[PDB]
Amino acid sequence: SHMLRPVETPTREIKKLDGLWAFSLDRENCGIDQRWWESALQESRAIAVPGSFNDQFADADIRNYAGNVWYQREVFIPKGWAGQRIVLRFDAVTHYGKVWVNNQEVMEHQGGYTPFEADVTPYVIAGKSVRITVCVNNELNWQTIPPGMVITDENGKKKQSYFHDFFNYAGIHRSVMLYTTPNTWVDDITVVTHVAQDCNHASVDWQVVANGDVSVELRDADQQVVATGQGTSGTLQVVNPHLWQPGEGYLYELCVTAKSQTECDIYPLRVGIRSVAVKGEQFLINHKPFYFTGFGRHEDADLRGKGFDNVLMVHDHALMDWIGANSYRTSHYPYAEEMLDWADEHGIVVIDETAAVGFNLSLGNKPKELYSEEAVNGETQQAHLQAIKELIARDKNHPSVVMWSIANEPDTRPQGAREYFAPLAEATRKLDPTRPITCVNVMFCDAHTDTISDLFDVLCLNRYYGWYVQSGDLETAEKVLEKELLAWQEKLHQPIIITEYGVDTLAGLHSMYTDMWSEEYQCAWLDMYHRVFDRVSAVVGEQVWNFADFATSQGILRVGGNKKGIFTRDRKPKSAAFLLQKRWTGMNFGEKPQQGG
Amino acid sequence: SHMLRPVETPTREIKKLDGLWAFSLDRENCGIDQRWWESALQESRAIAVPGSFNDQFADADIRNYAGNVWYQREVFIPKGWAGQRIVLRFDAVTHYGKVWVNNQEVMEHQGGYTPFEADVTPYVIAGKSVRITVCVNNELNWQTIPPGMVITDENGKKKQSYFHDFFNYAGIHRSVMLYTTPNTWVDDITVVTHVAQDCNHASVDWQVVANGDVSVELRDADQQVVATGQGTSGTLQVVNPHLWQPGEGYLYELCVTAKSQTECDIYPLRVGIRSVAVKGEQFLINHKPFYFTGFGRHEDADLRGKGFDNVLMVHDHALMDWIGANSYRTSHYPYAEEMLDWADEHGIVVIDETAAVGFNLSLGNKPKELYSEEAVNGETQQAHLQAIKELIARDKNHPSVVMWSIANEPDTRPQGAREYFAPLAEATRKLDPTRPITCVNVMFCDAHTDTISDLFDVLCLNRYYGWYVQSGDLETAEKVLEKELLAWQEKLHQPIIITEYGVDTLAGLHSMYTDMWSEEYQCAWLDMYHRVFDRVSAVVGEQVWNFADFATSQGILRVGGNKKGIFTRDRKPKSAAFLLQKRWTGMNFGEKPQQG
Repeated sequence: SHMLRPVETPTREIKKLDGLWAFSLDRENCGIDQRWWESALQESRAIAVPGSFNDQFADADIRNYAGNVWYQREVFIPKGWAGQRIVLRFDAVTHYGKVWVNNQEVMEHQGGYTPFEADVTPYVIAGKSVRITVCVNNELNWQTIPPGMVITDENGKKKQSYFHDFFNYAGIHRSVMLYTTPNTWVDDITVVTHVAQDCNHASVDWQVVANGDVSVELRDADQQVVATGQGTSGTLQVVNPHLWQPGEGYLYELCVTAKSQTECDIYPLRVGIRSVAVKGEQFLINHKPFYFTGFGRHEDADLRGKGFDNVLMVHDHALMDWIGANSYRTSHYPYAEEMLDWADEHGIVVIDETAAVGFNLSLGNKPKELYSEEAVNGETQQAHLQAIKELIARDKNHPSVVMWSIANEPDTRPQGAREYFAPLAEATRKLDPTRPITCVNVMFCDAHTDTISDLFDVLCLNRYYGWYVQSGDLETAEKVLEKELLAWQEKLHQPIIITEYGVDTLAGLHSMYTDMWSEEYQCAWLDMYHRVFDRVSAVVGEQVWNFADFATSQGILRVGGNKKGIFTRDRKPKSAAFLLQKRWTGMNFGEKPQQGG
Repeated sequence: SHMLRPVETPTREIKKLDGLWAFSLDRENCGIDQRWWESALQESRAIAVPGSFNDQFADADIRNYAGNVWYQREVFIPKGWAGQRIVLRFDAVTHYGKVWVNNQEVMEHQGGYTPFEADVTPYVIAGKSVRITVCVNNELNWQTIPPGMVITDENGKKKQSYFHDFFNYAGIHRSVMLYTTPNTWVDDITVVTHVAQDCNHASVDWQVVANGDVSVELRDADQQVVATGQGTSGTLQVVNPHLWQPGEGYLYELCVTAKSQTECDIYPLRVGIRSVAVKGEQFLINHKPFYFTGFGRHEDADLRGKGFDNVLMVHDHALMDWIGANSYRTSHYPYAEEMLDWADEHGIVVIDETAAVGFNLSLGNKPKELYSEEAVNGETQQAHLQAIKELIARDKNHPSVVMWSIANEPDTRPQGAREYFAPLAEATRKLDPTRPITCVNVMFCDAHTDTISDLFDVLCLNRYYGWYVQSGDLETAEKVLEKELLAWQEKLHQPIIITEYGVDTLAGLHSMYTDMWSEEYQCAWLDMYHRVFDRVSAVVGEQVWNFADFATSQGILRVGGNKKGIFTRDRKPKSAAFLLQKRWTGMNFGEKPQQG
């Protein structure tokens, strides 16, 4: 549906994410039958929100738990809020969430990484305190995004199984708020910014105002007006100077007011004026070839799981800024909007990515046909499209987002793969014509076996695990890698971005033999990649797999949540960090190095 | 200035620790002269609050910065607040902050761990947005609490020098919030809990609010009214057997109303029925012998500095609950209020300490006399008093605080140490007679050398560095320790708490020789301490020195913030953790082990 970011502009909200809530594990799955949303959570404990619930209690059984959990908290509504259209919103409840304000069900949602909101005006009163109960579910199946298989042992004890790398953290990972708008105008905007030769150009506007006449005002960083538009929707105004550039990200403000006969609603929307477009093998930002550098990240840290935190965010950006990263990719799920906001203001280019990982049973009682009624089916497809919808509906206006990534590492060999993704690709294009589309490719689906990449605009290649198959031989790895890249170039003639490349590296482990798992190896490995990159013209970006060590699912090729990061989980740097700092900062900003110079 | 912890009712507040403010350094120190509060911070960057500024940017030059820093943020004041009174509160700004709303200077404060709030109604329009600017200072001097010295080298670069262990993290470490009160009540309240015997005793009410006739209703955990009084103050109530105990921590609620023809207001406070008494050699919470187990902690974490964090607090308590700790001490400064509330709600007892460390020049260009005018003059003693003042002003009602601490590891050797502290010991008792009092004792200032302990109710001893003075010998240390313990006992016949004991221990270091810095050694060390404890009837409390590794001042002795914890900075357990777990959960709750 319509998705705007709650901001304060004679519009108001009251953070509810003071994180101290009542928490309970519904081991027996009685909570719903016994209407737990009606009375206080029995035998509950204090938990923090935003935050995963898995690691807050240093308890393995809570961490590995699967099924239903219950969040509960009481809150006063601002009295001033009398007849003001009150809506309760959850920025993200990971996987499933159902909400009751005092015995009244108002909400249900399936995605773990996108916001949902409901009008609660008629269930609440200006001066009163209400009970808010949330039922959260962390179970994945073939119709969820991302997919999974719960395994129920003989004892009926649930056990989540999934096909992606990162740990399946759950809970309210993000801000939950209560906000206010005039009864006149609610919930949607859409913007498009065109550019010619960096001489002037226009900004296509269009939005719904929920029964109000809208006027539009484009304002400067100086807060001065530069263009006007009454056109309720379909406003088009030409501008004369300041483009949104990766280095700086100059931002304009679009003021959308909605005039009723009596009520007024004002919404400020930040605008970056830039064109994103593929031309041949180049990826153009304002008609300039751009070269990506940066990371595949992960919403992950020490006690908070995937819970959002302002400190982490400021620190990690200071690292990326130091290291010379000009970009990153929201690896395997949509990030907190505050992340994209930051990017917008600082000119960080982003590859916005759905939660669609684990469409692959070929990465080590599993179904033999990946695309089958039993496994990834029409309903799954429908869930996927829905995931694509809500992400786009949330992020279509961020200048930082230069590209949509529909899925990560699907197995595209089997029959049914192209039957599954062709419709998806088409849909996302119609949903947003402004941005190039992509689907991150697995290694074993190489140029000669892959059956989907032609349906997309830019080639994103995950080449992590080149050290697995090449058994840690650099000489061999460099020859094979250069072979495959050129093959991909001749096949698609698209821009190529390496979206994953790196090696598990144990911090502190040093070796004179420069062998696997040593800081020295991570350097040699990365360096071998960079050398071939500078030799291949179609390569327009390089994103190291993992900014920082994150927790992973249980396994043998797994070392304490694994060590794929350039930085540790506590954000300390391994040797490779300085190697990258040197390559990225010695580089002309956003310019691809000539054949290694 | 009265102190009331804000809470929602027909009373409201809006947290503005929305976490990102504009931020700038003032190296050139042009801030005030150039009237920086007037307009948007130039050349600024994003910062998060609550949190320290030091570690948010992975930059040494910012990390070790001394002088003024600038915080700035805009905020909409809710439109339903018009006729009501609007006030701006800071839970803590570490060291010094002054505030400008738009161009109106509303605030000034010294003491980095206490709240300060001002009525800003005249300078605020309900409908509008106001620019908040804060000038934060991290500099310490001798009149500062904790003391320090800044060296502005001939180059004109300022360098902060101080005398305590932990790093001098600064910034806005805790929540900042606007809040609403009607015109009928302003800041003050007080409560006491006499409990004479097994069944029921009384709760002396007290209250101070301008423009208000007071109701003062009491309440159960079930919201049933079990007692009432009418008097604006001096109220009192007698109840039945429902004791706040360290095991569960049963709480009550006291609803309080102040009333006018125009406006009315009910403030809700929580009450724990407990008595804190020292009977000879024993410490008492409700006429019974208690034995403290826990840690000396710190407000420290990766990235954030001393900034508050819920995930952090929920996790640490999980660990403390698991480990079997029933108590702890806000070591070397006042903790976040949330901590006390948690302790109150869970039944955790808290030795509450003030920011008064560094009063010692022994542990290592400095003044030759500790208590000279050059160092800790009378002007300092007032600042001290001020700091002890304000702590009690915000913690006197918290059931979990069973004891006050006026300072940590002061040097009592120099002539005229008692002249400085005797007044403060006595003066603070007049600020609260409800709770006993203690001063934490440095090691070298033993019974014979130290001249101040007599003015305190229970003895708090820091035996950390028992490994350093004994050059790592366990056989020797144990003898010296026990002998030194009994000397303290018969001198003052006092309840003795060991407030610090442990040894530098590098996680992941193992050794067959069980030598220093090895996880094995730590265990061996802690064990020999426990035995002597078991054999001394005077010891009513033990608290391992440091729950977790914390960042210290730039130190040669320091090794990665020196690794003094049972847990690592990222909360991973050392071997010792499993030892303290086994001992602490292997004994009756709050009960000292039999003669070992």
